[PDB]
Amino acid sequence: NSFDAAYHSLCEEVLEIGNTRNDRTNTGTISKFGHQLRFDLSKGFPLLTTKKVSFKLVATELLWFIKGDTNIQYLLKYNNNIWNEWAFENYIKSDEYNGPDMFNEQYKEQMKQFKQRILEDDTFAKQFGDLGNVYGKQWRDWVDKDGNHFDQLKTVIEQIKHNPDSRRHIVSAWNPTEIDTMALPPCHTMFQFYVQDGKLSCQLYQRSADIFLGVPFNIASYALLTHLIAKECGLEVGEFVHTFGDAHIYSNHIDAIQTQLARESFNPPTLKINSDKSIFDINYEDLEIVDYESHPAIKA
Amino acid sequence: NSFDAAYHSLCEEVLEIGNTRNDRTNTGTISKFGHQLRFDLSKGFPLLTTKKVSFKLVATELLWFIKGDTNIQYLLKYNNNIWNEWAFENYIKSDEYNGPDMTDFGHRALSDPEFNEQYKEQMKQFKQRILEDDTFAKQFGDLGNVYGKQWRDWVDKDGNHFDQLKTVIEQIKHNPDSRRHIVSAWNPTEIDTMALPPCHTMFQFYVQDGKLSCQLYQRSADIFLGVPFNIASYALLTHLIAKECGLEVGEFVHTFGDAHIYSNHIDAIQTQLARESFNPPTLKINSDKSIFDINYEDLEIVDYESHPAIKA
Ligand SMILES: O=c1ccn([C@H]2C[C@H](O)[C@@H](COP(=O)(O)O)O2)c(=O)[nH]1
Ligand SMILES: O=c1ccn([C@H]2C[C@H](O)[C@@H](COP(=O)(O)O)O2)c(=O)[nH]1
Repeated sequence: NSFDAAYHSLCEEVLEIGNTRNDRTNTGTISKFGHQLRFDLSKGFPLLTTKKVSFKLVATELLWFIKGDTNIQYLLKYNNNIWNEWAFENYIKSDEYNGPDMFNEQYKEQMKQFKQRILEDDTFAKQFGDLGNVYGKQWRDWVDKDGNHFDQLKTVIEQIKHNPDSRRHIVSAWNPTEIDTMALPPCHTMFQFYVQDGKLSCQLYQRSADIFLGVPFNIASYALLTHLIAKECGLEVGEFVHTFGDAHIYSNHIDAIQTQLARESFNPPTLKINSDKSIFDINYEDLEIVDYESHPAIKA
Repeated sequence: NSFDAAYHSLCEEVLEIGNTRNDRTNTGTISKFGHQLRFDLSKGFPLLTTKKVSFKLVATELLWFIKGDTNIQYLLKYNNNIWNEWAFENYIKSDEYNGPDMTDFGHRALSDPEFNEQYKEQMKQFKQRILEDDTFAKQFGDLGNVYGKQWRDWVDKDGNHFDQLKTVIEQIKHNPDSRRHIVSAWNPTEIDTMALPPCHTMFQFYVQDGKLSCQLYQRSADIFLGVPFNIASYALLTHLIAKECGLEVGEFVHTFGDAHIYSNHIDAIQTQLARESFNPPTLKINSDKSIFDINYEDLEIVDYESHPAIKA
């Protein structure tokens, strides 16, 4: 299938022509700079079949960004943990955390009890569960000097609806004045929407991509985004175009990738949004992945 | 050659599978959305050869951007007229313009060939006076609608300034391997008011093996008029930073959102596509100064042979 094939190409290319380099994580990567993939969303939803990718995690995180929630309770409600450490690293400093300094036994335990309290205590949730360092902010809430809030996402839905032909369907997630502070500054620096023959397309620019762990996930995020915008502007879906800067496979992943590349695909699933509510009122329950079949998951 | 080949393919592809659409200017284009071109800078410097491109215009614009000069007197010394319209318009509104009402000209200059004589006549003096009277230049040479602003001077809520260019040059020096070498021109809080929202929304540097690469995301591209110029800016920009950072050049990677040939350029493209290439030129930079202190004189393009210019 074309989606898997696209990604298999990228994997293959990086293995063949990539350059061996050190990285900030001291893991080492084999890497290529600049690369472009395409995905026809008319051929279904591009959730990889040669390795399980979790629609729940992807859809939950993305709706979490688009709702402009910065509070990890919503994520925990669905058992999405992705952003747990980021918030834990705040909990551990304060006049609340009364456990060991932040062995693998203890942390693992201590993560649990934290998670516990964010769910069960509402007001402890508001307390620590609200990290603010995310995409969800950059999209819906960007500040100018004079304290005005801009909302890139609303604006582009209105400009797509009433001036489709424009070439300024841009959403940036890169604030130059917020980088040096940033926990982990964005990998998805900005994206662009395009409209032709009633079809919407999206190109993303990812400055930095972990091919084994991140791409598959992100591909799914940006495919789902398109679909959402598309539906909200009453359009059909076109392509997602995925542009990379540093596309890298970590050295601890070569085998994991090798195993993957030796697997044959299944047909891709399809996606249903079962509602006519504004996509900012859309809940995870309103999304449906039909006949998703994948080979099981691979491990680091 | 590989550079012309790359540019040709783009045209070639757009012409074939691009889609008829209407645009903001009501000119109509044929457009593809999503494309990526590479240019190996070790092979030479990518001034197109199937059509003459003015290194002078390219380099003087770029040096002007990166130096943070807001004043077009500089541009005019090199016969760079890229920004002469905005400047005439302000002037001819001011009360110390004592020539004929040049009110909303252009449509009106094409229209009326007695006026066009007065128009060309007045532009010639404005231009001459910008060059000859520094006073007059200070007071009428000076804009704000610029890429250099965002590269060099991005201000936050509290009035701290962030100079991206200089920050990445440092970060390249101290942390080549970082995947965070980013310079952005897209300030969403300002997009709704400004004259011409940047087409070059952002770019990224990369270091491998003593070599600096650069990828440009261009959200919009006039394949015919702008791209040949744009290729050479970013190529020059790759050299300049590589030199400030004590590195050699690798590749220019060029990504596009809306790559379009405007409807009235098909004719021009067709002629160009029919021509054959010369070996590309090379770029020497003849100075050991900071790139912010470097002058157009210090640049040298060597062995540029190309077919004649075209226009539309
Ligand atoms: O959505 C994401 C987020 C992160 N990463 C990867 C890219 C890098 O491996 C790492 C971020 O590190 P820097 O590029 O910031 O060093 O995580 C992704 O691939 N996708
Ligand atoms: O460096 C540049 C500057 C402008 N343009 C072209 C692209 C568009 O045709 C037009 C900009 O108009 P919008 O893309 O904003 O509609 O100018 C370029 O190709 N390159």
